[PDB]
This record gives sequence, C-alpha cells and structure tokens, in this order.
Amino acid sequence: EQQMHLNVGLRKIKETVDQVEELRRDLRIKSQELEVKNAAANDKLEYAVLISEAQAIKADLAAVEAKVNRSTALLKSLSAERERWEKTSETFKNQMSTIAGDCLLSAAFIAYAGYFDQQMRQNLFTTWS
Amino acid sequence: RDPKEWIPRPPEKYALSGHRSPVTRVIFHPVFSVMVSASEDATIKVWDYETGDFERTLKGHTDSVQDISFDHSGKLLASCSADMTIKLWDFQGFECIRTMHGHDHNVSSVAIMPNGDHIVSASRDKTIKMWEVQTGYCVKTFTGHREWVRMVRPNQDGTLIASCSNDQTVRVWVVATKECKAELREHEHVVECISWAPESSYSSISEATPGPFLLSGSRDKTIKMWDVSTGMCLMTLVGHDNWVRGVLFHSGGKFILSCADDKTLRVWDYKNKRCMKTLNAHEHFVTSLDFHKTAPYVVTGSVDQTVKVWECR
Repeated sequence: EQQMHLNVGLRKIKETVDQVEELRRDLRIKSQELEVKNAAANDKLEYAVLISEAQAIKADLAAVEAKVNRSTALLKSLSAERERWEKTSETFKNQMSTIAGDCLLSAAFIAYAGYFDQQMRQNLFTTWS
Repeated sequence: RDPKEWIPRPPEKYALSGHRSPVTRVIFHPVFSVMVSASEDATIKVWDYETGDFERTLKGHTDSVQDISFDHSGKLLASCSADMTIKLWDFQGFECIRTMHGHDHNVSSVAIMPNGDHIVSASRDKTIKMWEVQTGYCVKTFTGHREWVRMVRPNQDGTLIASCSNDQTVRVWVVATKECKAELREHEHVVECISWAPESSYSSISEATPGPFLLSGSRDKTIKMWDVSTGMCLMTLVGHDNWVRGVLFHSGGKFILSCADDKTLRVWDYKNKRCMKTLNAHEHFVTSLDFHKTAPYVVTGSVDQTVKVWECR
C-alpha cells in the first residue's frame, strides 16, 4: 500500500512532464506563428482585423506561458518528491527481501524477551542476529 | 432449454459497482457459483454473481492487474500485473502463495494449461515465460515475438500454446519443442484477443468452411478464424465499428460472443457469417467478456467501473 501510492504518484508526474512537453512545443509554435502574423500585418501596412487577431494570439500565448510557468514551479516542487519517491521505488525490491529476516528478529523480541533486562534482551537479540 | 443455444438478453441481471478503475478481465469459477474480476486499481475482487453480492478483495499486486486465470480444480488463481510480478493465490485460503519475478515489463497475460503443473506468461518484453507452480522457478522461454505480446491461451489438451502479439501475427507453438508451429499473418492490425475452439465446435467449424482450430480478434474491426494444422484464415467476421477487445466461443460450440470498443456485445454464427444480435452493454469501452459452461450467465467487464451480468436465454 506504500508502493501502491508510489506507483500511481510517479505515473501522474510523468504525465505532468508530458503535459508540460505538450505545452512547451505548442508555445514556440504559437510564438513563431505570432511573428509571422506580425510581419504580415506590416506587409498590409483588414489591418484592424489582423491587429485584433494577433492580439488574440498573444493573449493566448500569455495563457500558454502563464500555464507553463505555473507548471514549471509545479514541475520544480513535485520533482523533490521524485528524487526520493523513485529511490524508495528502487528500495522496494530490497526491503521486500528482508521482511522474513526482520520479522524473525521482531517476533522473537516481542513474544520471548519481555521478562528479561536490557543486557539480557540485547544478548538475546545479538544471539539471534 | 439446453445450454446449446444460450444468447444473453437485455437488461443486465446485475450491475456490480465498487471498482475504482477500469475492469480488465472477468472470469467465472469452474465449479462454484462465484466470479472473480480484475481491475486497474490492483484489487482482485470476488463477487457472487447469483445474488449480485460483493464477497471479497485480494490485494497482493502492487500495480494494475491485466489477466486472471483459474485452474480446473478452482483452488489456485494466477494473476499478472505490471509490477514485474505474478501472484499465485490459494482460492480456498484467500491469500497469496508465491510471487514470480523475471519479467522486465508489463506481464500482459497469465494462464494455466490443463496439466495442472505450470503457468504461461505473455508480457510486453516480446517473450513468453514458463513458470513452475509448486517450486516457484522460471523454467522455459518462448522467444521470437517482435512486438507487445497481448494475450496468451493454451489448448484444451495442454500441448499447444497460442499467443497473439502487436506485430499482426498469431503464433501457435508446442509447449516443450519451442518452435512456432503457425505464424499466421493475415490480420491488418494488432490482434488483441484469441479464443481456443472447443471440441464440439471442431465439427461445426469444419462444416462452416479434424482440427485443431483457433479464433482471433484484432483492432482492424475483424475476427478471423484459423486452422492450426494448415495455417490459414478460413473465415472472417466483419461488422464491429471499433477495436474488438474480447472474442469468446459458446460453450456448446456454435455461437461466438465478442465484445468490441464501439459499445457492442455481438453474437456471431459462422454458418451465416454475420451478427444476429448486438447488445449495448455499457456506457464506455468494454474490455472482457465471459460465458459460463453450465450456467446461463454472461459477465462483462468494462472500463466504466461496472461489471454487468446478463442472463442467457
């Protein structure tokens, strides 16, 4: 259940990278097409129609860019989880293999050494280890 | 009436709900009156289909499960998921028995051949692996597929293993000899589902166009049928408007119930080579279907988080 949360959480953060990567290439596509319409407006210098048209592209470019920088901080904030969520994803194969070793030491300490003192509990744990 | 002619009727006998994810595969118990469903929330749910009652939830896989397979005793349950693990479940104990590792990608299928000793596994890594059940070691490996091996099924005698892949091939192999007996290349798209022909259909196929025979359904909106011994497409059902997701024979060996991505559950007879009844089952993509051998019930697992049981009449 700890790895159920990691696998879904690390899947969606790659989609956020994909949502950024969809937005990044579409940003420069609309950015380069804005300057073509800006150059075509000076070629006609219908001019008032293209002025309101290019202002709609630049406002939508701002809405793309404000979405990008909101997501870039969201990429930046959630990545600090990914530099430890992925490390605990690598650790899952390690920490599953030592359940039987650790539960042997834990169940022996929890049902047997409840009467003895600290030195004797340490000696029993050292002998079992 | 006999179990021979059984075609389901609208509406659903039951509409089981409670999955938090799309439902990938649904199968019936061979002897008991309970069914088990698999869904993408890594929860293997057990529902009583007679009364529509939820029974239990087995959570051992740490990623989304794709295919679940019983044995004919009904005691062992094989489950595959995308965590590089396969899980063996004691059905009478409702706990896991062993976990299998060795696949490097999504284990897209799992099955048990009728000898009751091993486990088939088709996966995304373009290979099929053989698993020893009681010991727990990966023994053999079918190699030769070039794309995503979608789903695998063994023959009823346990001597033929057939697998569909994403490279528009249906590859039928022998279990130990490791050769591709039939590399059928006639489908236009990714073949997503096969269904082994029963014995009673072996005559019915042979007079429609002996044995053994094999079905396949692909993303090209076609369901082809093949003779394994010859190696060619005998007959083809067209009439689906989207990807055929699950193709299934009747238990008596005449009809073929098939689900496709256009919200269609269509029954097809190879005598007329057409669709007689089309059922609008769910409100979204329908992934898998299953029909009982002795009971008049068809269960349908779909993406819309509901599993629908339909009485056959």
